[PDB]
Amino acid sequence: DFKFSNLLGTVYRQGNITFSDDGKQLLSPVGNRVSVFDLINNKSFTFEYEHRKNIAAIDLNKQGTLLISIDEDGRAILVNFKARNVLHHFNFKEKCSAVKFSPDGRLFALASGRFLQIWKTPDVNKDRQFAPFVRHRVHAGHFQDITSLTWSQDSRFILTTSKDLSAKIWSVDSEEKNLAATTFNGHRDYVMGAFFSHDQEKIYTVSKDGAVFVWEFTSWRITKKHFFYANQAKVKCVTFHPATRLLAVGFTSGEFRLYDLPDFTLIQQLSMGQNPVNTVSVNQTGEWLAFGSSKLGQLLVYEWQSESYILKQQGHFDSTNSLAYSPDGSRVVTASEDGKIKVWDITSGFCLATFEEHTSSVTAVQFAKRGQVMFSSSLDGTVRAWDLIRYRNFRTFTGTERIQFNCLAVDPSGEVVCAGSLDNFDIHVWSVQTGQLLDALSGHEGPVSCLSFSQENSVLASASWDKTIRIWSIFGRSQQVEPIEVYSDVLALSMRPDGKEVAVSTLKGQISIFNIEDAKQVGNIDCRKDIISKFFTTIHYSFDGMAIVAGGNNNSICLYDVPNEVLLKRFIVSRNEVRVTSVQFSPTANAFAAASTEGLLIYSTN
Repeated sequence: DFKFSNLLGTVYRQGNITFSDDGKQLLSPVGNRVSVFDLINNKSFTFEYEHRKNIAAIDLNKQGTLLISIDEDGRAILVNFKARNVLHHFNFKEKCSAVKFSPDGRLFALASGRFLQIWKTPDVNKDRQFAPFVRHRVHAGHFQDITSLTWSQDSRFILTTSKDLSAKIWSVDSEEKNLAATTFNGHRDYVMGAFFSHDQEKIYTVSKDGAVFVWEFTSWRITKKHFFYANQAKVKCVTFHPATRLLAVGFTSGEFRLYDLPDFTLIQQLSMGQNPVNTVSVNQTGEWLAFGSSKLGQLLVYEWQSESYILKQQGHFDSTNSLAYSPDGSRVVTASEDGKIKVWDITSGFCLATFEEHTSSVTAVQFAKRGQVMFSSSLDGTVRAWDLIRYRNFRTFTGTERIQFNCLAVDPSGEVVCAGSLDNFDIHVWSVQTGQLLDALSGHEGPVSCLSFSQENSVLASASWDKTIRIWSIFGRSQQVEPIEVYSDVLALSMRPDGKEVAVSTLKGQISIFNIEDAKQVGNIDCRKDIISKFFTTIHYSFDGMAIVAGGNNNSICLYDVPNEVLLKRFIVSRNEVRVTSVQFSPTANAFAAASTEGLLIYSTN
């Protein structure tokens, strides 16, 4: 069946980002889920699983098989990275700032408050554990919160940094030395990073005030001191890549910097925005610098030798009204209250374009199928045709007066486009080509609020405040000149593709189906499932007319069997008001897309 697969409009929220071990993919906490970006192919996806709250910390083990993520309350989900299934939950009972697997993947380490926890794979001797990792030791030493962790390449040692202005180094395999083996004093401000150098004979400590200390064995003594002298900015994050000797630093201003150690040579000095750099990652070759800022919330992948950006996105924050799939199913396009229209590439997850001609809320968008032509309707009140190959607005249809448009229907062929208004009881009709006004469809006696064509030429259903469905043919003879009486009110109407039936969603929790030849109700579904009086405001038939997908101002999205009038699957939108305003199958119904308050949601099957 269908599973959550993409979260569009959001690339980074909070927490740490991390490259895969080969340096080719980037993981990004995207709220309470984790996204993965394929940087060499421009694909991304989002994991199905959700945390109870926002993610605070993640790590992918070296062997590329185990993903662990931790929400703000210290509730951790461990995931089979390659099969995408959840393997386990941990409760660490405390806020964790950082988690990191040991290089050999046998261990992982936690920063929970002031403590360093070490977790291990169960010994076959103790022989009766049902968890992939048991806790092996808690290490108590710091006076305040551990800030970051760094493993020693041999996996036997770890560095912690803290707000207590020290770093410490722990022996974390040999049983049992529970106490830090060396403490590193003392910076003025919080120690942000502490790193072994590639040869393991130098340690670097970096601190919020802006200091780097070099430490060598002689006991460990400070050997040199360096300073960023960045003004009105503190170190907000830092990482180090030992083999290429690269230190990447992100500041509370938009600024980030690249150095090498131990020379402390300034290689790069740039900005990413005007907001804090919350997380930084250097990929395996050193060639690629990743940055996350929360406020906006940006994600950057930067190839610094060539001064070019591999990836550069921020979060989107529109209120979406309508969404429409392109016929190939490659893209979905969304309509926004501010009046913007956006084009999204399903496979990359990114926004290809942004039109802004509409000077008022875009109420609907719909594809002429084929080709790359998309129509939009607006309160402003115009209908606009859009070319998606050249990304422009060639035609613009209006009425002989300034009337808002609320709904939109594009004859699939598409000879003609039509739109309903609140400012009258007629359906307005334009020849696409001419592209002038045609004789309206006038018989409704309430404002028309829903429109829907079939695929099989060329039945037009409409729905009105008058609480009736009418059936039209723009040019030929209708298939039902008689009205249909719904008791009511109709929030959404989807015409079955064949054109022999129609479905509507009512103000009661009813999806009801009507035969058009008989103008009588053939099926009613009582929609009762809404993890929230209760209804649906958007429905859509699948291509073969066997399924309806539905959402409304609640937290459930429902997938109904239409013949058997049952529920196939319910999708709880969010696990922490939630609204879904537009819902639609992809052309081959291999997926469906939902415009929610939690962003653009894609559910898929494979």
